[PDB]
Amino acid sequence: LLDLSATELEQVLYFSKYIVLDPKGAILNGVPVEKRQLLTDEEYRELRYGKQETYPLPPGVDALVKDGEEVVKGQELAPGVVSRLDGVALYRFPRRVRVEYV
Amino acid sequence: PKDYRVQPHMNVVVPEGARVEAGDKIVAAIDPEEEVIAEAEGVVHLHEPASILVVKARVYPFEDDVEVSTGDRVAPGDVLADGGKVKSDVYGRVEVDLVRNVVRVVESYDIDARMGAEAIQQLLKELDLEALEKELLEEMKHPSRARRAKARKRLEVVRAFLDSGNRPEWM
Repeated sequence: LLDLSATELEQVLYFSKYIVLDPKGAILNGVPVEKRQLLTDEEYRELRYGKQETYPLPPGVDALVKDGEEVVKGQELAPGVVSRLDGVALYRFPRRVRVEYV
Repeated sequence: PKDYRVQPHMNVVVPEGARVEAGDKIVAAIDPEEEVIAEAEGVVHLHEPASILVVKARVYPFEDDVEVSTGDRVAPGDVLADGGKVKSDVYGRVEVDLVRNVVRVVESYDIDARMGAEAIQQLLKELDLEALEKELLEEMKHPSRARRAKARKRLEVVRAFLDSGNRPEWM
């Protein structure tokens, strides 16, 4: 009746804390909002913060990205850090300022 | 290009790829005195941040006019800044950043979301026995053997609930 996978998708959200995607939604994760599809809670929580992670850097390890700059899921943000999500990149604090000064 | 080692206990109010000439302080330390001045002319860069963090926002710069405040779900097209030349492409919280002169918006929405059996129950109540009957009444015939077997066993169920007097919500 409720067009879900006869077994898997049922048990998945029937007992567990797995969020069903009933009414609303438009924002995606690579594909248009799911009308009746019930992404697991993993996929749920990774929708709000689904790009909001601080990646600390050791001292003396510059970067591979200059401040505000689009990153890929797995794109090496730094020479020692591999990001785990897409979106844009950002900086934190400045320890070096190398640039042309006549 | 003189690097100038800025110690972390010194603030820096300079955006990446900014414009500075021999009179504009760059690393404006929290502490006054000795703080670096503009060394000659040219652009400005930033190296070795303590944290490179990504965000699910999108970048929308502006030169003037800030009409969209902070914390509101702006629909893909709703004018953010610059009078009418800057619009959003996704909903979610707008964090205006007057410091970098750019208004961004994190990708979020008021998606209705539930768990357990209370999750299913509402989706059962919401199920219109009627529309589905027609939809499957066509999905049974017009499609081939692929969807036929689907609508086959499917339609019978709702058909049963109809001629019974019991809404599926009682399940």
